[PDB]
Amino acid sequence: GASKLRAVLEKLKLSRDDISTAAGMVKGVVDHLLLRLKCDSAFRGVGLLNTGSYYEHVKISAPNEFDVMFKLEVPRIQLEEYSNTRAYYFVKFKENPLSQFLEGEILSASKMLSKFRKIIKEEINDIKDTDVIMKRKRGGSPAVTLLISEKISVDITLALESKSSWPASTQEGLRIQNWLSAKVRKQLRLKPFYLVPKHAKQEETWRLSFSHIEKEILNNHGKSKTCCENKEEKCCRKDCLKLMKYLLEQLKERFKDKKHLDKFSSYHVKTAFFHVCTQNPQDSQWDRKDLGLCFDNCVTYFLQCLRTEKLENYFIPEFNLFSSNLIDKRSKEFLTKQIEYERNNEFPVFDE
Ligand SMILES: [Zn+2]
Repeated sequence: GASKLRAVLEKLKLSRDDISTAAGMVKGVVDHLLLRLKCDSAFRGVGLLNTGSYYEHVKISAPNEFDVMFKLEVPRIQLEEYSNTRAYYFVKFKENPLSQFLEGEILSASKMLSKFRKIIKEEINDIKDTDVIMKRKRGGSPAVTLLISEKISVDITLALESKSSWPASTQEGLRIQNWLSAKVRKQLRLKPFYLVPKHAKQEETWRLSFSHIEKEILNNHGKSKTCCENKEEKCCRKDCLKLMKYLLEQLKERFKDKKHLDKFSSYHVKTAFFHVCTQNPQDSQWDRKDLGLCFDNCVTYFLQCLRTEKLENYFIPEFNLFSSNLIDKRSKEFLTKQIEYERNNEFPVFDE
């Protein structure tokens, strides 16, 4: 019930101070690293892009794991879609500071990746108890991992910043008109977009990223401009997204040996949550006193995506995150059985 869920949220608060304290450490090493690249290197126009769970105020676990994005302003970019993927692109340019990594017209992800990796190893040795370590490449993003005081892992993604208007594959995405309004949609789509190096599954492809927009929505999320700015307009949208993330995290924990749920990530949960916000656009559909109902809305929609094997990227609707090419049918059916069981029994995974 809604009291069991409120107890989970209270338990998650006990971890607030360790996450924020660790975020202070990350920021200290990141600003130091950033000012070496910024001063003099092949990545001079670099800048910090403050995105990810922590900056969205929905990081509720893993105080030793942070994702950080560096952005790189580039001269005007021309894109070329990789086959019919809708999310993966080759980068071209319409005498620029990236000429080093070009191969003909195409900007080489793996070459730029490789210099970035080396340039940071070189500047890291000069930084107090911080090292570079290699996790699974995952297509090139995260591009490099830092280990701060040999305790905190910081995954750092290099992202190109394009101030051009969004690619065609986003035209029907970001369907926030009935929720956040058409005015907000136009305003958000005048913002830049980002490209992160990412194998599409041998190629030099990049994938669109809209983390800065996901942060904007999450921190300005009501139909009312004053949603969550006073006690009469405290909604439970964020509490539901935190509970969805914690649900998945706790389920993955119960399979740490075989790791059957390894392919599922909080990005999947976050994408499904944005679709529910679109489907339930009124702030009264997220009254704090209806927490148990809104959480059920989030869980059944997430079950529906697993059963239909369809979870469309919130910005690129033809990019299906749950297609069998990415997540096999068997993993989705296994996660469906667990979540179904938990939903029908008032979430015994949350019992103390
Ligand atoms: Zn709110």
